[PDB]
Amino acid sequence: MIVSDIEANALLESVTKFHCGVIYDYSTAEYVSYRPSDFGAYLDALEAEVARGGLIVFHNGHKYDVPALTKLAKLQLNREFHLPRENCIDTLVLSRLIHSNLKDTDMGLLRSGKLPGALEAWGYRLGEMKGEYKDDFKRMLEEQGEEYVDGMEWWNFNEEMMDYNVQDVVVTKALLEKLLSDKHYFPPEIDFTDVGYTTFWSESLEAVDIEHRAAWLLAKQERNGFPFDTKAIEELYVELAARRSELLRKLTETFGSWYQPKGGTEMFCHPRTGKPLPKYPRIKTPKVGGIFCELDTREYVAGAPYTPVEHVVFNPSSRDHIQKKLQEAGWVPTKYTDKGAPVVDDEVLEGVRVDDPEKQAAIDLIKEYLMIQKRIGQSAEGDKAWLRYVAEDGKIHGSVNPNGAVTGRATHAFPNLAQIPGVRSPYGEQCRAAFGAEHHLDGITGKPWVQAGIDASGLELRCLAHFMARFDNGEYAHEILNGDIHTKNQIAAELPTRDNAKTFIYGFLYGAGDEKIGQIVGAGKERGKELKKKFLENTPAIAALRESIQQTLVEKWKRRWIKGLDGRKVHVRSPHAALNTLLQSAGALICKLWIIKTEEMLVEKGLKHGWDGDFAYMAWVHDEIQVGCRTEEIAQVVIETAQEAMRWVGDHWNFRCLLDTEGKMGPNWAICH
Amino acid sequence: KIIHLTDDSFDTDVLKADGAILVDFWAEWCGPCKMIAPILDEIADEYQGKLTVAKLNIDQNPGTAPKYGIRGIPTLLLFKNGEVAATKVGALSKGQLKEFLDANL
DNA sequence: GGTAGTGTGAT
DNA sequence: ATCACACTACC
Ligand SMILES: [Mg+2]
Repeated sequence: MIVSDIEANALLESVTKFHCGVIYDYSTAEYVSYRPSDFGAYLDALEAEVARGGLIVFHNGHKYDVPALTKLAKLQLNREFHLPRENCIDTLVLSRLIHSNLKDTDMGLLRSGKLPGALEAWGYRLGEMKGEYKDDFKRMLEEQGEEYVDGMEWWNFNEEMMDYNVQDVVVTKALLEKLLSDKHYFPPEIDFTDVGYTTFWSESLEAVDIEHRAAWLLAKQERNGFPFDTKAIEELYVELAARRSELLRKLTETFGSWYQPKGGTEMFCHPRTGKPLPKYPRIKTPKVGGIFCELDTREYVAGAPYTPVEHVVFNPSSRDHIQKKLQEAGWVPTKYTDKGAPVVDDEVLEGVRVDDPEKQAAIDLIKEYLMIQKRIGQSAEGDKAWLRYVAEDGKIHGSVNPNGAVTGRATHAFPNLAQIPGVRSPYGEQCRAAFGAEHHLDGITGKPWVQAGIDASGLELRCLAHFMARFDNGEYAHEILNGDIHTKNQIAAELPTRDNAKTFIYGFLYGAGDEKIGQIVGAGKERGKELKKKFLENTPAIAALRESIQQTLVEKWKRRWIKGLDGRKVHVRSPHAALNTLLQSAGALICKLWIIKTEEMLVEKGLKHGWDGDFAYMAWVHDEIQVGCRTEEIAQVVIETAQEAMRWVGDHWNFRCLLDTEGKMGPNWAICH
Repeated sequence: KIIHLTDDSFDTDVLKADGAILVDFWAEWCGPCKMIAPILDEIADEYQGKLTVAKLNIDQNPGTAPKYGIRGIPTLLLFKNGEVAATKVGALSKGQLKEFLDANL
């Protein structure tokens, strides 16, 4: 087993030069440095470890060092270099699994300061390395009276860089051993720094093997990217921009501008008493100035105070502005936030009722305005707007933290491709249609690719059915696939229609309170404790499931975690959200193993993963995958194969409810909904 | 004595007055404004038939102030034949005002 | 340039 | 319930 790390001139997307690399070999207990001209030798040492059936350890190597070396070996040495998945260990992936309750800076892409909670120390050091190397570089430069440029610290190899490369390996090794000392994942009777790759995967907890496979697959998905229709979004942007302007024109006419105190320094004091008046706006007492002798054109006069003010135009994006105008119109806020401000969201705005019919109509313009900005910010103007992220290859390469949530779910960012507006929302179809396999033209034939969209069917309800089978003997599961559980829940809840049930159950599983529950419940909000009571009464298995989950966690805690489908610990934040934690976690792990198996099956069928092949994973959004396929025949095979893999997963973990998938073929995300 | 202006009456009441019009842009929430208010009431009488004291509340008439670049209040604008002759920002005293007017008149 | 406070986007 | 990120307002 060896631990390694490399330093190169740029992020994966544009790396062209290997600067240096370090290898610590457990069999020799030694560190070896490789400088720019030792690149070939560096690669040879990694392949020698592979020939021995060994293991190579990197920190964030799955997403960076490994694909970077393949790219770099081809460019610099004309060599084919591909470390096999099974010979690679990633301490970042390991840290995110074992310390799944803690956040991390995602290797310096996120500022430590805004992250909540504590951070694991070695992983924090690794994530800050680039910034610390930069700081040293900059101050070393200033010492020589030289100027600093953009990111020149990465243009050329130097010894400071070599020293940091060595430090990464000492820290990565330290991290490795700390993670390897967790007996829940690694049995203490085995020295995992002294075994072959096959032993490492089979003797450790299944979660370890699964997380590395997921990070390996998703790293490739990131590299694939999602074909994006820039022109179509630039045109939607023009359309939304004109509607925003028109709504602004109409609103600033209805709600005129006003004045506000601004720039005042001195406290206003009563001229008679001398008593400070903090509630009054601040003032400014002109230092100089006088009436006249040549008259003084100066407008200020010493001693004569005044209140500095600014002119402010109505801003529809300001809940403060909206709050001010609607009350001056007669609106009396019914609900406030914990800070003193009244709630001003689409829901409240929908219920505001003022006299002036014009100002009453202006409310809808305001709601429209807010929704338009939401779309403009997400697609074009936001910091993480799609238009700022589209790469040269015509694709958006969103990042994915394979195990970003405590439940085992992944998190998406830069931009978040898991929050694209749905077809059922305003401008959703156009947004959705811009992400699609059709926007990718085959590298050889130039013909557009086809999209295969597949999602797990009612995964959340089946996970519930599974866990309650120990109490109802498969009854709830049986009803899901052979009857109508929605009518069944309806009766148990005494709810009006069957559609009320789908809203109730899916809501019951995603939190919600008596208010939201009682809401769609005909209308009568609140007093939604009766609906949520008559339900658990006519569905005793669920209540029973909850009792058992608690007897496991409390009494003060007996244990602060839940065991996931693959054995991992899943931190429970609240005894009340425990069942939810259990269900979301199971759905997450099922979907994770599922996308893994699906890809392995496609590959064992002869299909090649990549734009230069047959298919390409474009996105994984919790319970669905969007896959690009060179031909329709391949799209159909992916759809069928995803169903086989889902069934394989259900069998793999002895699930008490049959698991299924539904697939749709088409040109983009809007059609594969 | 004082003329209470509005956005719609400002043009004819001030710009086309042809006489002597001192306008005070003020707001109910301004401390300084509350200070000169009593003063202006006295100036109106004493200068009757020599000057016209007019007031424009900027919360009630948001349209006129911007056209003159108001940055602070109270703002005293002395209009002569539709134009701005003098200008002064701040709660002047009864004396400072008498001087401002007597001079600029 | 950075942190709250509030809300929306999706599963 | 889990989580990304936008826009205002204040320092
Ligand atoms: Mg590294």
